[PDB]
Amino acid sequence: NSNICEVCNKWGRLFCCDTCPRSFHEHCHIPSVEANKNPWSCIFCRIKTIQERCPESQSGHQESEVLMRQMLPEEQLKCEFLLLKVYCDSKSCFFASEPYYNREGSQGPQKPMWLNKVKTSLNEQMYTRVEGFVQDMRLIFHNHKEFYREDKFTRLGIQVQDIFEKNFRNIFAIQETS
Ligand SMILES: [Zn+2]
Ligand SMILES: [Zn+2]
Ligand SMILES: [Zn+2]
Repeated sequence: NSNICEVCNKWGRLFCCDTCPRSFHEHCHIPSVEANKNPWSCIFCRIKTIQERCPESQSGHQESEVLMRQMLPEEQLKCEFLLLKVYCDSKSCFFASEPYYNREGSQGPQKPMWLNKVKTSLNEQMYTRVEGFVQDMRLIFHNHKEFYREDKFTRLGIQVQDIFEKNFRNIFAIQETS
């Protein structure tokens, strides 16, 4: 197995996947690395299994149909994985914890949102459809773009949204278009 966390790229107290060489800090993995379970298979492995059991799941889908899906176990897992792929980018640090807003010429968003809040919401089974998770994720970046206006820091929102959207299209097998 790797000697660094797959998500934050640091060493430390690492839990190793039994079916692939990745490793994780306990609370870097999503869901948090399970107490017992021998063998243990990481979320990467669990997602690859879904695909392998239903190869047709990789055919193109319309975003509108994906969003309306209820959060059954496989969709819960897919949203957990997509959230983890965003934490995998170091620029996620800016969006992880609860933000505050005091900038001359701007007013804070009406509905603040952040990664750790989305993480808690998934853990608590608060989303009933894929749409709820996706709307909170996109709200993170939209709030950022609106608040930072012409400051060049707006770009961090565009960058991390791009990581979210590429991973959304991959994980939920969105039909490719120009
Ligand atoms: Zn880590
Ligand atoms: Zn694995
Ligand atoms: Zn099948």
